[PDB]
Amino acid sequence: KPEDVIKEQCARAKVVAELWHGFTGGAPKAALENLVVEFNKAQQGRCVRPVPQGGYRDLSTKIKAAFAAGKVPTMAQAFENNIALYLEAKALLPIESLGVKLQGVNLTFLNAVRFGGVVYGVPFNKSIQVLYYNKDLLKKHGVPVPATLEEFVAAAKKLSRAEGGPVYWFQPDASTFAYFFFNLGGSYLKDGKLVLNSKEAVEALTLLQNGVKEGWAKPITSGYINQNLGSGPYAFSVDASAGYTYYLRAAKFDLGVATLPGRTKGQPGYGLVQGTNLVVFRQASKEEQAVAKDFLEFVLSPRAQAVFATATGYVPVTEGALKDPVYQAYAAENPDYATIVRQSRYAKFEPALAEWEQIRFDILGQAIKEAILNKADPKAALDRAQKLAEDLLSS
Ligand SMILES: Nc1nc2c(ncn2[C@@H]2O[C@H](COP(=O)(O)O[C@H]3[C@@H](O)[C@H](n4ccc(=O)[nH]c4=O)O[C@@H]3CO)[C@H]3CC(O)(O)C[C@H]32)c(=O)[nH]1
Repeated sequence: KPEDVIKEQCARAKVVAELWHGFTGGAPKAALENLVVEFNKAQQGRCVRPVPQGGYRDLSTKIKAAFAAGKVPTMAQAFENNIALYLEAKALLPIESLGVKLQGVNLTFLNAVRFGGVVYGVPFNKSIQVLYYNKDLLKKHGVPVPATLEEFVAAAKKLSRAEGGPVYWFQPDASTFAYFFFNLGGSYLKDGKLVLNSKEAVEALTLLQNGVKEGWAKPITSGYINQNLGSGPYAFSVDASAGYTYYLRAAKFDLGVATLPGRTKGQPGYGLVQGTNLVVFRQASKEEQAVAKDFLEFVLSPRAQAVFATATGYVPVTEGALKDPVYQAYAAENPDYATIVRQSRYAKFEPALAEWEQIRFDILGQAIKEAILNKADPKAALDRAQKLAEDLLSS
């Protein structure tokens, strides 16, 4: 196993830089480990040790405990809102001071790690939402891949009627909500203030709740969508590009990947950007930080980017990745990699507020579950979310 090879590499190493992550397994965990094994081989007495912390929520809980225990790793994965939280504690090294070169990092991704003009993270494993679909089922009913929200609803209705069950599958969560909210003209910040209960928020949540009532949308309440496949007819889902390998292994049908339905055919829908940046903690030693500098330079290299992104369906974060022949060979044999990069052009983020992790799961996510699972009124559910978010922010 690659994590055994790493335990061994670090055992002989003069300096070990720990990297805490939230990859539980599959292609992402494996791709991270393969990258680390290759880096660790180039060094003499200098190594990275990846340490799985569970999922992403677990990782930020454990990073907060590590601050309270006074023992943080050298590097960790972080969302933009976690970077914001760690900056309140002044806990992050500025990346460009470390000596990492950022020319050629995608500005979509670089702007998101820049706080008061200073970059505090290295875009690493950046996902974009895509439309997964059942190529077999759309072909059986002569339904084209939908390019607009209108067409998507119409297709889900037609196919659900035909197959006797709801064919648009979704988790009732903030990530799914974001797709429909952004594409109905929603924004979360109104003159600097967080608003969860805007008319576009009510519209988005009402669209999903109506799709359940109308028999075209299927709430997935236990596991990833890709873990529920094979139970009833499936046409479509909106999911992160990093689910690609999970969908591929699970699907008994011919899986497709398309750009997201938008307001019009003039442009694909916006997708939510997910996945994480790597940060470097101030508490690391000069020697651990030097390992981080070389590790981050390696992760931004065209070949590392090419291998990582083709092994997983993460978006390659540099312009040079798309010029690498290994990326080019993968793309030539599989049109889904270009589809994911094309979608990555039409990209929105959630707010970069320190409290956003709590808000998205415990407040916004709960309001969406209330509406979807318990037929709560959408406006009443989001009005309660607004008050709980304002109270949290005021505390
Ligand atoms: N903590 C925290 N999480 C956040 C925040 N913003 C968004 N997210 C979560 O990012 C996940 C997307 O990140 P991504 O790296 O694109 O994809 C993950 C996995 O989701 C996906 N996966 C894993 C196993 C499996 O069977 N299927 C599969 O698709 O593969 C990758 C590695 O595990 C969403 C999913 C969510 O966990 O339910 C909540 C969302 C935040 O601010 N904080």
